[PDB]
Amino acid sequence: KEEQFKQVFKELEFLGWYTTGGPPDPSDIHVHKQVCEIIESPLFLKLNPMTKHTDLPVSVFESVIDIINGEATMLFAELTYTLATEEAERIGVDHVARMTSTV
Amino acid sequence: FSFKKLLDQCENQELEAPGGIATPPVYGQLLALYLLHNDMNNARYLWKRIPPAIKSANSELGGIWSVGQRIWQRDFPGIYTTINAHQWSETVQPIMEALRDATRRRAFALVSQAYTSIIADDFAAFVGLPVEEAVKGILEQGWQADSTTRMVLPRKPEQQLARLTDYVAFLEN
Amino acid sequence: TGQNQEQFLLLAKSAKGAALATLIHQVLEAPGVYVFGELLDMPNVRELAESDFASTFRLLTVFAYGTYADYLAEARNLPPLTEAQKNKLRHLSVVTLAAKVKCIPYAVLLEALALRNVRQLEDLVIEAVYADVLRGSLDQRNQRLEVDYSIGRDIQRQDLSAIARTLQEWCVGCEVVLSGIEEQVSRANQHKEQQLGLKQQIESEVAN
Amino acid sequence: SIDEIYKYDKKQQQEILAAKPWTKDHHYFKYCKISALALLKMVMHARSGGNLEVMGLMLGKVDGETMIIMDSFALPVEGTETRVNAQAAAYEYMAAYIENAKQVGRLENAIGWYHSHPGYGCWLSGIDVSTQMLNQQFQEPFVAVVIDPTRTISAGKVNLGAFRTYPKGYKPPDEGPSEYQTIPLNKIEDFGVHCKQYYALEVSYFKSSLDRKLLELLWNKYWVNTLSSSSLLTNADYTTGQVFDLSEKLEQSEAQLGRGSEDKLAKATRDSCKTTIEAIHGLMSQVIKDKLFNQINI
Ligand SMILES: [Zn+2]
Repeated sequence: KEEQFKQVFKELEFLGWYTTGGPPDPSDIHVHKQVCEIIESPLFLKLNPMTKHTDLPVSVFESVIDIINGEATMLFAELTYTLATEEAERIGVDHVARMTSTV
Repeated sequence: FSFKKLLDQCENQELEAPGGIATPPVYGQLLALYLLHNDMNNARYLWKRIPPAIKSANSELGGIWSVGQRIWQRDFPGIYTTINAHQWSETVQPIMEALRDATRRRAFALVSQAYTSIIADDFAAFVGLPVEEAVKGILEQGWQADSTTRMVLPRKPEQQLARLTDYVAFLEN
Repeated sequence: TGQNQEQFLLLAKSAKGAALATLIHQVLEAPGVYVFGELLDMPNVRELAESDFASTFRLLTVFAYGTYADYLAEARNLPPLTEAQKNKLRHLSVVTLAAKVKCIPYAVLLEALALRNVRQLEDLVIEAVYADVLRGSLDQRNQRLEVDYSIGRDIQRQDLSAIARTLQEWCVGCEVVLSGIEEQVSRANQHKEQQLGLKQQIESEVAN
Repeated sequence: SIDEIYKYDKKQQQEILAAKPWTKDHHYFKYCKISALALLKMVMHARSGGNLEVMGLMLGKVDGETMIIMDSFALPVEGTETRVNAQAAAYEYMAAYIENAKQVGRLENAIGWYHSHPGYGCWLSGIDVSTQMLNQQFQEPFVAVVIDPTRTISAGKVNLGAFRTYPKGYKPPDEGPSEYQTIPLNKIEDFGVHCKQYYALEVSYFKSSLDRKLLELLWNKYWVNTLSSSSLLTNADYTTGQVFDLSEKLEQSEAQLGRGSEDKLAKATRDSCKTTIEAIHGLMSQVIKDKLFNQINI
């Protein structure tokens, strides 16, 4: 897939991975380690499609490697994030969200 | 402020009351008010409109125009000298002081723009006040005064959306 | 501040007169702690007011509400401070200046912080930006500090209303802009339809 | 059911592809439904090309007189707009992409091609018409989508068109309103030559139930981006380019009045109107920002 996306998005790079669900779990850590075999410090994005709450159910994490009782283990630390400021994307998103004189 | 209203009232009295020829004190007020607004084209054509009868009977009117000659020639010291020469209380005297003040503001605003460095005596003659008074006033204001050479160095000094909507409404139709 | 709030509140509820009086000298000489609103509102520190350690409470009042010039005016009464605490209070004074205006000239900063040369001031502003107290950029040529973001220090229970006084002033502002659009949009239709109508009259005279 | 359209019925698609109802009517396909995902991806790709034309393939399906676009992907090709069937150079890539997409559950096949016309409107050029005619001869059912990313930004409205060609020799019927667009002088000749060789489909958009939810929740923070747009300087060079064109158009309309195509001045007047109206709208957003954040005081 990388050989294929590099042909049309030459300036872009693999930054991390995503999955769906609630707060991070052991399975996410296992997979994150596999992604760490591909790139050094990957991001982890989690989307909750069954959210009960009023805020956007998207969270982003970095991995930290810590020592707890002599065991060197991987953990996630949550990062705050902002939404992109691309004008064409804003208009597209707005048009999608609205879905219906010049002034 | 209130002088403009009296000008319009005199401009109405200029044509409503006569019989051909208007009242002399109104002519005096109209002339001095035409000097106040610096409209010398109105004042010169007003003085030439006056018949020689009122020009001989009322010499005070000629004393008002003697200021206008100096305003036309732009001789400031002469303007300040001709203002303080005649007296005509209640009618012309209360607006001649307003002319003097207006000429002082006009001369100060002219020197502040037209000159970088000017001789203190020339500036004093331009504003009418004596040399000491003038230099005191400009030093208090903030102009750079230099003694010995006697030079004064002056210092030079919806609402929007509705219009736009009208412009787009024009172009779009 | 955030961690230091809980960390020192835990000690604040378990401390007495002298220990609290020295704890005030410990919280003011600690990096990151620029807000003392929860600590000044404690009953344990309220006991120190009008007591044996009154100047320390006054020092905490200057650090939470006043500026460095206010400290210099009452330096004979207030306890002595080290260079780190003097710096911190200077940072907070710059924050008060930044709360007043966005572009601060060097002269006002040099006079308010009691500094002699420009680099001292520039290094203090660097120390501010590095401690996440201020955000912005320095302009050497025009001799001015351009402030992008400044934190909140003063709590002000009595003057709290002023915050609302500006918030409402913004709200009303929005309420004007909103209504403006509502009207302008309406006008933009009011013209269009009218013109269409007029065109339909012109087009009806073609038959004659 | 909002998500019903996302269900893929392979046998039903095979049945439609075996039936070929489009052979019975050259105006058979009338509607084009585009997913929010495909729209966003195509507009994002189009903008990423800047002032250069890019192209890609669209994945989707057919449903009665409606062509449905579910997804899209960029093609690494040169000569979009200059080469007939430029997409052909990516044949191998298209085969692999789709193969790999099928491995991750993308079941929809090729339904069309998209490409961009940065700053010169949505329509099909001579090259585009040859390309789409080839595609309709050998790859039917196929549709051509054109996007203007530059005009999207300047107009604040998505500038997209979906088109299908007529077979060689076949004449369109009586009715053709043709929604007007300003075409620059370097493109207007070719536009006029080929404008009756194709027709425009009625475009509409759709999103899922989850997209609906997520976009409302995104808006709860994405509103900040609408009050910080700065559209007047993001693509300034476009309006200055259009004015240049407008000037040369006005030169031609002056030459028309000189001694002695159907009223060039009226066209130029509508062009100058459109450009100016976009500019004033930009200023409207700037003044709104000034009214909200600057005129407050202590
Ligand atoms: Zn094209």
